[PDB]
Amino acid sequence: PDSWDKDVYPEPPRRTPAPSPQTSLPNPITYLTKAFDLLVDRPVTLVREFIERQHAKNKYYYYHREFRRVPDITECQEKDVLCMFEAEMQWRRDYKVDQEIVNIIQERLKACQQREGESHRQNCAKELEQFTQVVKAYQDRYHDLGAHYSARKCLAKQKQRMLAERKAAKEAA
Amino acid sequence: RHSIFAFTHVLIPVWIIHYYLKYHVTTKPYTIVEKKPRIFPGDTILETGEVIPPMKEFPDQHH
Amino acid sequence: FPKYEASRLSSLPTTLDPAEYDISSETRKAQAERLAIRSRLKREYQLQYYDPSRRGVIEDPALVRWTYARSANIYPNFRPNTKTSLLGALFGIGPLVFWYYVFKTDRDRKEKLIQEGKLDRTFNISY
Amino acid sequence: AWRYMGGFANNVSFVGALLKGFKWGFAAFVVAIGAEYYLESQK
Amino acid sequence: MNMFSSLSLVTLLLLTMPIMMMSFNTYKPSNYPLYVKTAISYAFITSMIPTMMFIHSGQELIISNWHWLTIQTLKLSLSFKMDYFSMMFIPVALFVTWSIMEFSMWYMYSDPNINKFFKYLLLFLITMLILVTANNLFQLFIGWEGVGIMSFLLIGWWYGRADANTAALQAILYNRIGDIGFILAMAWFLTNLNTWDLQQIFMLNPSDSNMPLIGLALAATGKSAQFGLHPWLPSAMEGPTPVSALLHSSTMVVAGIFLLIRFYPLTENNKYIQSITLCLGAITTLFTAMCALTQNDIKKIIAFSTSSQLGLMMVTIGINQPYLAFLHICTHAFFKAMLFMCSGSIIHSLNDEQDIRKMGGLFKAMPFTTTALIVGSLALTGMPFLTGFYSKDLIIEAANTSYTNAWALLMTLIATSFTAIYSTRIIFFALLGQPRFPTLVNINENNPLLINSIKRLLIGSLFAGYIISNNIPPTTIPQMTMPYYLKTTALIVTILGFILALEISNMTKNLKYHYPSNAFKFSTLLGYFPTIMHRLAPYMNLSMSQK
Amino acid sequence: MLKYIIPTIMLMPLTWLSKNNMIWVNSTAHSLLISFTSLLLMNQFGDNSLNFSLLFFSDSLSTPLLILTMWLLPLMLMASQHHLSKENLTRKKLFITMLISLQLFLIMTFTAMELILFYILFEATLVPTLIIITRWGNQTERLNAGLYFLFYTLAGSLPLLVALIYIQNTVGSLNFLMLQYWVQPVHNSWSNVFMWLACMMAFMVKMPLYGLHLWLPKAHVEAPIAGSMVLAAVLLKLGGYGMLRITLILNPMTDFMAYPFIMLSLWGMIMTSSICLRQTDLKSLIAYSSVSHMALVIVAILIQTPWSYMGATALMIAHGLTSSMLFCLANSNYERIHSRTMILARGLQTLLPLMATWWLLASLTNLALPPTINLIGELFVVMSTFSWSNITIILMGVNMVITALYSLYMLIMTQRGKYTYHINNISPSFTRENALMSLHILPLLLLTLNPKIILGPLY
Amino acid sequence: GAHLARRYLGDASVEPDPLRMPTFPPDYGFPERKEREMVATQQEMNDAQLVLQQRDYCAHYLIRFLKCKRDSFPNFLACKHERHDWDYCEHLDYVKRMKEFERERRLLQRKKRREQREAD
Amino acid sequence: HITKDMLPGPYPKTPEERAAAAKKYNMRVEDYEPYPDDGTGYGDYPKLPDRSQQERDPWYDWDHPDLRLNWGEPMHWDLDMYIRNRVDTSPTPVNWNLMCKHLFGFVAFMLFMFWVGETYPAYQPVGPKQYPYNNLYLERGGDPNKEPEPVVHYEI
Ligand SMILES: C[C@H](CCC(=O)O)[C@H]1CC[C@H]2[C@@H]3[C@H](O)C[C@@H]4C[C@H](O)CC[C@]4(C)[C@H]3C[C@H](O)[C@]12C
Ligand SMILES: *C(=O)CCCCCCCCCCCCC
Repeated sequence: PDSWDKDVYPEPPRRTPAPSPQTSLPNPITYLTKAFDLLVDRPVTLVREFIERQHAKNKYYYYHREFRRVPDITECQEKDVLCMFEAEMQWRRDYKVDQEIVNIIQERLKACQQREGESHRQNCAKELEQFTQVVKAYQDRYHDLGAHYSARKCLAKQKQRMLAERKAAKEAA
Repeated sequence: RHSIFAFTHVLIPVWIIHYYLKYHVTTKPYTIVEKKPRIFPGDTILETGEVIPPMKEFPDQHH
Repeated sequence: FPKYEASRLSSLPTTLDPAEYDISSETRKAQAERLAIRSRLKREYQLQYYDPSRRGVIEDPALVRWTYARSANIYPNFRPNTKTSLLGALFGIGPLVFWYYVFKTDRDRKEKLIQEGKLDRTFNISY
Repeated sequence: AWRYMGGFANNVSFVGALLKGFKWGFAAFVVAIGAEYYLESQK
Repeated sequence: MNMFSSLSLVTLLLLTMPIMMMSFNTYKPSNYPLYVKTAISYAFITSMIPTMMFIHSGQELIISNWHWLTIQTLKLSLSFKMDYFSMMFIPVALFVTWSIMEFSMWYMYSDPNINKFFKYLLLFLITMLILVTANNLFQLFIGWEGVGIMSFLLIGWWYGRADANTAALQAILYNRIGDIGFILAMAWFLTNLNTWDLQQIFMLNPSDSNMPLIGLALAATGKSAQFGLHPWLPSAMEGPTPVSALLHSSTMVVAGIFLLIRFYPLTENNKYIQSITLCLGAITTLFTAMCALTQNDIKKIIAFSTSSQLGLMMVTIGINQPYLAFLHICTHAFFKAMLFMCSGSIIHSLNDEQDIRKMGGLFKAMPFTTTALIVGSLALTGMPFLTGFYSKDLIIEAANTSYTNAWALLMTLIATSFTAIYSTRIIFFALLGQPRFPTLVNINENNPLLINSIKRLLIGSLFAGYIISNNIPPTTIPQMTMPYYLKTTALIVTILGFILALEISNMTKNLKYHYPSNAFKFSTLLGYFPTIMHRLAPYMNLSMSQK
Repeated sequence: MLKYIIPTIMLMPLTWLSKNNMIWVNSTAHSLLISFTSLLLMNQFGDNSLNFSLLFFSDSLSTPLLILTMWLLPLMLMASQHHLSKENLTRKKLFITMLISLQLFLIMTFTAMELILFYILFEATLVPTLIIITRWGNQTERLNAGLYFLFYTLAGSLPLLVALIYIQNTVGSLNFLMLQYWVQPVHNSWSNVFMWLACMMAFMVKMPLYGLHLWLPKAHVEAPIAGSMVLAAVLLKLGGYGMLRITLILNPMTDFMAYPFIMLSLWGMIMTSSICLRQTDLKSLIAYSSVSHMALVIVAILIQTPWSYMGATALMIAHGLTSSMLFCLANSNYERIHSRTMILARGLQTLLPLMATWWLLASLTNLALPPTINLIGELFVVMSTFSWSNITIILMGVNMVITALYSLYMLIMTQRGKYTYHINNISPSFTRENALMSLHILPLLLLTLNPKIILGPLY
Repeated sequence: GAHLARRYLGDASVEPDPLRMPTFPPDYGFPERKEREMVATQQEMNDAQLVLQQRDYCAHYLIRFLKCKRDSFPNFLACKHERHDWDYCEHLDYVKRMKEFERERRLLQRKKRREQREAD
Repeated sequence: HITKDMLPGPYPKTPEERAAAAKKYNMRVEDYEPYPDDGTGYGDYPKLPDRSQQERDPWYDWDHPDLRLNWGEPMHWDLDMYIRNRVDTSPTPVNWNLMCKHLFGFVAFMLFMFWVGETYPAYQPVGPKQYPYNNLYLERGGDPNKEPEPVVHYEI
């Protein structure tokens, strides 16, 4: 959480109306807001500075693992386990990553719904549009494989789709 | 007694929740998503100092 | 005011019970007899219940029989009893057959629609 | 006898209980509209 | 945002701390009930602060602080939703519970497990704020089944009694039958959409959603004791009266409606369900109210008053007025809690007697209790400009002036009349006439706790509806133009109900013998649904088991 | 795995060479330590399992079943030492040896990398299991129920041997990792249909499936507490673990060869849950609860979907802790009233306040109160079987309604009402009995805070 | 609705259909019709986040109301004057709907008489 | 440590067996009667009347109060089903059939009445409400690119 990369997790610019009090009565929320800032915001903010100063004193780093692409199951010889094992572990990693892609595109669709309030049905067409594409791509990739899903079964499903898609194209002509 | 209650059972809990929400929950995407404020005609925007155009003139009903 | 029409879950009241009205020497002896057995059992239990030195359970032989009779295995019954055992055969492999076609046909229909694209699964991602 | 005497004898009717306190209620009401009438009269 | 989000969660964490100090620490036993009462005292005030902010600018939050579980493309978080329904309901529930926690300190003073009782009252409240603030369906289930258990544990508070244990198991059995509908909705949304979160459900808005809504409606049928699954709510009066006030009349029973109020975005489009919810509400409000007239126990009558009202909430859902039903829930809580608390004073003064036949002549012996028993009863029927008026009146206006089922429109009005008849029967038998209770008089209600508790909710039954109705933001296009008779149909039937009631009471004075009418016996025995169904079904399931 | 096998072996020299009075303290304290080091098996990777050697591996499906297995041994020693206080020391030590022998076979059973090594260790477990249940079993009632073994061996263990041997001659290996990369479709054929039954009937009996379940209630009535704890907690799971592994090489035949079995399990849930209501013996009521719960696991395994496999793994672990907790609670009464009748002792909450709390938690998790892992498992199985066919929600719903009834009916009968007047030997609960329950329900509740570890390899 | 008896108990073709109305083109008897005018821009309603069902012709008053209230906090009795405006504006809006109903009713009877006499 | 003879045995087929059975169950011979002899498995257990414990007098001093049983008394086969908490068979104020008929009439009648209401709805006499901008086509989620069918609402 260095800071949610704004591109990945976007939020539209904030437009807040300025305080325009016409009435003469006092506004309690304004008073409580100041009391909260003094009583809560600052003594806490001081604590976080004391912790943060010591955190920067001892600074050590962790890195994000890099995995070289390796030949896919399409390049593996039949029953050659050492080739299939490399191909199979790689596919599992991507199957796992693609799941977190759908979640990200889901998190957007849920953030837009709340943010746009009562007008959400119009102001979230792009977010709904993106969510339907990722879902369709995911469905074709990984749906129906089963509990014992594998790269060989993912390939077989794809090869079945292409044949039916290929055949269909001919019938049009 | 109420002061002992308030400090232990209200003030201290709200520091923990504020430290937690401000420096752990808000530092992650979409954790707290708030409905965008209602913008009415003839309002002033804090960010841009913008002024929304006024509404058309009403049909001047008897009111 | 029609009399009370008794049912299995609607017992006939004692007050309107036809028999209770006329108790003769035969009936009087029986109830005295029943009280005799009841009286004797109460005595046997109360001696153990009130015994100062007892720290334990007054094993009720009647309870043991009830548990033993309920928890029975194969000592009764004859295998080729048509009136009862067959009625047991229906109530056992009967419902399993019914639910077979209830679930076979449904999964046949769903698969056929999926094999034709008719079924809509736009967001069906978790299975 | 005790149920029908000694202070239990007098019990108001359904309407009477419903209108319990009305006498004070009306007094406060009539004065109330006067205040708004008068206070508004002074603008 | 800072203040709204922080103080939205102090309330939830403030209530838990008394639970936490039971498991550890040893600073204060003996004084636990007052320690708990203060937590709700403070949790209410802290809960008002966000409510004022919502009124001022309509601010709404979702807080998903914790990531708990990621089942592939399904992510479950501890998400709280502080919106229109959460912000308004929480202060109302806390305010009502505040008084009850104080009325329990008196009603349950002698009982040696008083500390255990307050632990269970608080543990319910915690599982109710979870239910209302929940943002995803799974978290909704924790509250849904959390309250269901806490009913069992509290209904059967006196576990020596064999009826208490039967009544507790009955509460579980009906709710879990309803919770078949809840899982069906949970399965449908995951299968057809892809989340249990409410946000994504409303964003996609399935056009064909007959199945999930039947499942959701079935949960409300069991949780809120609608017809078909209603017998448990009367039989759940076996618990201590503070339990019946806090759970089975003020709050917990509304969760069945609260589930449908959550899902208005979907139910608004689906007419086919609107008919079912309207029909389902229409029968229950009539049937229970019809049963209420001939009952003889004060707790039982007020129990059927809850069911009859709850059906009126279900009709409001059907006629596509979800925001009114929410208003009815909030206004309904105040006076129905006060009724039970007042009936608690009578029962405690008359030495544990619940039969109104043996009550009477209390109109002067218990001033404070009698005043509230009148104020509460007037709100229920529809006394103008009382807390009950702001909700019930509009509901009748919107039912009369909307495309609806004719019979359902008629049953609602008939039941509203009946609401007048048994509003009096409590007053006439319990407050008016010569005394009929045993000789030795110990009627004494001069205690600060019982009085302060009753006093506070008495104010709520007067001004709470006026404040709430004014402040909450507009959300629908209210109908204010209609024929005069439809406009005042509510008041007329209420007035016509009173006239018939008072005449019936007077006929009871006249020295004429009693004559049994089939309509009368059907009323008293609850339509024979409890007797037939609690005998045929248990017999068949238990008997079929051995085969 | 040798880091666990060896120290488990060294428990036998520990038991035999200890001071006569310190066998329980040593065996419990050192069997507890072994379990602590078993948390190192959660070194799991997303893509690949944790493979230690040519013989043993540990993926996410065996890691919980291994940690549950080694957590149970110290519990089974605490549970059993009270009713073994009478009998002499040499007979006492052999009982502990049989339990240590059972753990050693079970840790090797769940981690065996080859299916014959699994099969042999899968049948070797019964040797200690039967000695414990027949030699130290409380019942000398004479059953003649060995026909259930004669049925089991002839119809279960023998066909599994001939099929496993047949498969190796064809595929060429029985290494589980190899079968992942070398598996071929199972074409329809009357010879293949017999291969499918051979590879599954052995595990269906142990679950047990409906119709093959009648052995379980009888075994629980005979067995000592230790026998029932291991039997319900683990040995039932060997069938579940066996079917999760072996369904890899049975596709696509499982699509149509699983219809008859699912109809037994789905309808089996209702039949056994209803029978629980009419039971008069605690151990039989708990024994029929296991058959009703395992009926979900059989359905979950056979519909083979990513959600069902997560459901089955959570249920297997959650059921193990719950049911063994119920068996212990039932034994605590039996160690007093000295009978297994439920009706005999009533209103026990008046005399044993804290014990009534343990009963309440055990019942709540059995009826599946959210957010316990008992419901995380059950919910997932319900979600997936809904996709398999929406009608199943009817059978799944009814089973939830009945399950709450015997769960609480058991609570009401034994813990509520008026105490039996004549029973005057309800001495206060011992610290041994309270510590034993707390070690079933503290881990069970804490798993809700981090449920991913028990959700299996499909997570 | 006394009118209901007319439709179900009385003759059907004469009474309007609550669902299928209207059944005549707008100008069949209304030469020169003035299109209803929406004061509030689409952007404004969307910016106000007005509930969709409240996004009708009377919005402009409703928008003014809410603006007053948000300013008049914590006073909640301040904005009575605006409240009436929107409420009345709906009342006039409702009336127009009533006129739409009757216009249908009159035409249906007029059609009935015309074709009947010709059919005679 | 209980005797085998004092435990249930096979169905009695001769009066001497019956005399032994009745004695075995602490019952007088006249009362004793076993179940019909089939494979149901009741053996020689007494077939007591099918009545719930709720019927028995609450004012007697039973050995087990809550159950309302007496020590050594024969126990009904389905006793667990007939405990107070469960199936209750107390005499009812009304005839069993009469309760069923009335309840069937009430429920069945109302459902048809709700059917009738659906067939002939109830509504106010007002025209369908009108909305601006092509019935809020854009605000209802319609496609921006595709153009709707223009709609016009005229004053009246
Ligand atoms: C914090 C203190 C521990 C030090 C001590 O033993 O005095 C403990 C002792 C008794 C406790 C108090 C009692 O539990 C109840 C007090 C009365 C009201 O309920 C407010 C909280 C209340 C004021 C508590 C606050 C705090 O927890 C106290 C004050
Ligand atoms: C609709 O729900 C109300 C029906 C009640 C009948 C009213 C008849 C009396 C009024 C006739 C003249 C007024 C014209 C509407």
